[PDB]
Amino acid sequence: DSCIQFTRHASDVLLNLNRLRSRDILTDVVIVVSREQFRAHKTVLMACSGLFYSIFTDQLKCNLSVINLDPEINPEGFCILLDFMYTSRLNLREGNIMAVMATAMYLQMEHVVDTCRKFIKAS
Amino acid sequence: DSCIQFTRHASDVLLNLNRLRSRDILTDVVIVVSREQFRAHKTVLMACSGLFYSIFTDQLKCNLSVINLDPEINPEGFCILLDFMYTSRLNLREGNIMAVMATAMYLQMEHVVDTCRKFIKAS
Amino acid sequence: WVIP
Amino acid sequence: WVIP
Ligand SMILES: CN(C)c1ncc(Cl)c(Nc2ccc3c(c2)CC(=O)N3)n1
Ligand SMILES: CN(C)c1ncc(Cl)c(Nc2ccc3c(c2)CC(=O)N3)n1
Ligand SMILES: [Cl-]
Ligand SMILES: [Cl-]
Repeated sequence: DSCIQFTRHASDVLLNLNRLRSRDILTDVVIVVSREQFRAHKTVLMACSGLFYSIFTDQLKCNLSVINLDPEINPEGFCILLDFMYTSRLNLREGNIMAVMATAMYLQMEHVVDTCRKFIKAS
Repeated sequence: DSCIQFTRHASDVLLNLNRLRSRDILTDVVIVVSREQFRAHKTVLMACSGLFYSIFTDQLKCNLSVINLDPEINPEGFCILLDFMYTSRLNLREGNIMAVMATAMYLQMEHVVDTCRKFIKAS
Repeated sequence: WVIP
Repeated sequence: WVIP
């Protein structure tokens, strides 16, 4: 086509979606990880995760307001990945890398799994 | 912080949100423009437009499944702007620029209004 | 704005 | 991935 493109548009959209999350605006699901609860937008979760994409395209699960993750999933690993989904920023540290990689493999977040594998190989 | 960043994340999120829109997945509102109806995600509309942001943060309007725009709004101008919201690409042409600028001013999409003003000034 |  |  003959379109023009606004370079910062996608980043600005994601920044505003994170502002809505921080104010709990139009969040339509609670993700339960052990005792911890995380409010989010189903669409953002689907856009970032192969697991949430499969869950919310399912005719029965698409209507659930509560999703419970596997008890093996670490709440801190999930929190770091949820923050990444809404910001493009991953808080990857020596003390959390194993929990982050395991959670990203479960959530099916291919690019996060790849950088965790590379950072682990380096050490 | 000591975060790492995935450059393509925001663009990949927006691309997936557009894929959900094209398949009509988790769309929660219909925008009526004259006779034409457009299905969309409230969160994406809010992230892109000052008008939708004001509408869906309103305690009564946040629950509406149908929003009717001012009858002066041109359906083609709205369609071009809705496509921009989900792609970062604006189909700006000599024959649509006036309708696009008027719709962007109404929707409060500041960056679109700025490029329309610049393209009009040049001609 | 750019030419994509 | 980059250092932002
Ligand atoms: C694959 N597909 C057509 C599609 N359409 C819409 C959405 Cl929201 C979606 N999201 C999704 C699926 C798989 C994966 C991801 C997002 C991230 C990932 O690593 N794998 N995937
Ligand atoms: C201004 N603010 C705190 C905020 N938070 C969340 C959202 Cl979704 C939002 N969106 C929005 C508001 C105003 C404008 C836009 C988006 C685009 C624009 O040109 N003006 N604005
Ligand atoms: Cl990823
Ligand atoms: Cl804009």
